[PDB]
Amino acid sequence: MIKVLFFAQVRELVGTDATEVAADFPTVEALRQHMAAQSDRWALALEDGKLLAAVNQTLVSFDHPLTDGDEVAFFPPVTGG
Amino acid sequence: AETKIVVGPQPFSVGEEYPWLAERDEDGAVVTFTGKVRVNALTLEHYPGMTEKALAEIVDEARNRWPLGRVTVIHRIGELWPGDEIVFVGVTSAHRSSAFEAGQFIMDYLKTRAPFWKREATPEGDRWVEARESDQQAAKRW
Ligand SMILES: [Cl-]
Ligand SMILES: [Cl-]
Ligand SMILES: [Cl-]
Repeated sequence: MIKVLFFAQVRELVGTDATEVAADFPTVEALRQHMAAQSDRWALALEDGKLLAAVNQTLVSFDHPLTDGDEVAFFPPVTGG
Repeated sequence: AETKIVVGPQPFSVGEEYPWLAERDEDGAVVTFTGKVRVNALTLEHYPGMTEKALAEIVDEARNRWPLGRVTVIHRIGELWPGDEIVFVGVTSAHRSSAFEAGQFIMDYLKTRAPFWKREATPEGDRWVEARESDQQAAKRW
């Protein structure tokens, strides 16, 4: 399967820290669209123009391909330092 | 040509980190940056499986852009208060220009790519700190 993690405001709005999805999506963007379509709260959390994505702990474009066993994360602009 | 990367709640001491950073005779120019929390407490949420990896990937890119010697990057997590030290970046090179430029680059990329989020405990409740457009523009110049 594919494991999906959420952080900060995104985590708060989707209402869970982590979930699993079958490996039936060609890219990060296709997965994002599928998850946004689950509810009005999930759409608000995941349709933001500034949303960031990581695959296997590296920042990537939303066009990045997906593979069975990957860890994907969705989160807002960062504020460290 | 070693690199030290640390992410954790413990305080750090510039006096304890400097001797290792500056030890090699070939590393003739040494630059450090320390950033502090800028009265409400802050808490730092983070992505544990990625914070050390993201910092290492920024230093790897810096090493391909400039000829660097020893490098150290430390970032804290947990509850912190105004005046507490949150981040340390130490870089070395043969000449000052490369050491200063690499220090600036590492901080600009850390502030736009490393997965940390600040939340402030105000009198009316917790509030997420806002990301700044000035940090986006600073990072885009590299
Ligand atoms: Cl869609
Ligand atoms: Cl700053
Ligand atoms: Cl600068």
